[PDB]
Amino acid sequence: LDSLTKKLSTVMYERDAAKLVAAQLLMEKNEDSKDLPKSSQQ
Amino acid sequence: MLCAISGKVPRRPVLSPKSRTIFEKSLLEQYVKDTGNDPITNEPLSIEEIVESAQQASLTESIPNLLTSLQNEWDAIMLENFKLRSTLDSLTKKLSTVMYERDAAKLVAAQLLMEKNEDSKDLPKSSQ
Amino acid sequence: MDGLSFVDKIPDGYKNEIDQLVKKEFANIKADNSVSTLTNALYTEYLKQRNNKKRRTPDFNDDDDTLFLEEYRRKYPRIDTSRYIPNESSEVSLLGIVDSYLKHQEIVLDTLLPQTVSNQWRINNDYIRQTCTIVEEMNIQQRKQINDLEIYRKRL
Amino acid sequence: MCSTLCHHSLPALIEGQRKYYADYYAYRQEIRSLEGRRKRLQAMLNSS
Repeated sequence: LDSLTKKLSTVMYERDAAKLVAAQLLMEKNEDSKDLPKSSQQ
Repeated sequence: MLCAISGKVPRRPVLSPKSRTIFEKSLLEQYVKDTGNDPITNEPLSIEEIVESAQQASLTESIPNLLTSLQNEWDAIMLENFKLRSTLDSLTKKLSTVMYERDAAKLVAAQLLMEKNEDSKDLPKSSQ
Repeated sequence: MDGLSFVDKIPDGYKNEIDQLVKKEFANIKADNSVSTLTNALYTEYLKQRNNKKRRTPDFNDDDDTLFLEEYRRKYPRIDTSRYIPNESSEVSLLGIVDSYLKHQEIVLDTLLPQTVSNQWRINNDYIRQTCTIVEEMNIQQRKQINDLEIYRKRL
Repeated sequence: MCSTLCHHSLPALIEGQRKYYADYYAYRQEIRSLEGRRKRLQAMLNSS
């Protein structure tokens, strides 16, 4: 019971931790688009 | 002050010399005969390896010991372990939802790691 | 793997956003004897086995059956009255002696609550410094990144 | 939570080097474009 709860806890923590990687990554990827688009335009 | 098997408050506690942990004699003596090793550390341990007062105030209304008290004890044992079996089943199901969602996130990161650096690379190339 | 918790001061919308992207990638992937049998059946059915509801009621001028039931009530009442005598002899001394044991048992738990509290805050304390170390280094990197970005333009 | 923060420490501490080392190499490439673009400007004075 408790030995599985350790796996549950470590996962959920690391999941939402890994989830924040995406939030960061997505906004930087987005920044690269408008930058290049507005530059390639002119 | 407690036993490290049942969750008791032992009447004859005995400590093992391989892993310092106090168990109630009956429960540790049973484990060694089942499989001769220490339950916690999984180290070699025998009955001879082991090394050997509590007051409960019997209630004022102490018939009930045969009928009411004994009934409650086997109710409380029954409905707890059943509910504990229910808890173990959900932890394994909620495990599967954890690992799947984790691996789902891994694929996003891997997909976005190719995306970002190539978008950055394109800005470096744009200058030329 | 890397996502700075202490340094990234990350809205609820971003959790809701990232949850949807994680959700879309989940759309894609999709030892005892007879004792155990009766115990599991008792818990599942939600019914405890009935005990002897007999000693309490009984009835006078019964028969040979109530002659037994009567004689049961006597011996247990004498055992009862003897079982109340040895309790009252000690009285409250036996009770308060066990009350003291319970206070020794309680304080031990709350000592472990502190030991865990300290080491848990101690681990987080080490993480904090790491977060602030790198967060600066990332800040340094981005500043240099933006410098090139405009530098390369102004050359061309 | 102790075992959480214990684990969080060990997986995070490794991720940082990888985070930095990526940006470090990302920076190295950016420096090269900076390092060359100057030279073309420098060669404007040679023609004069």
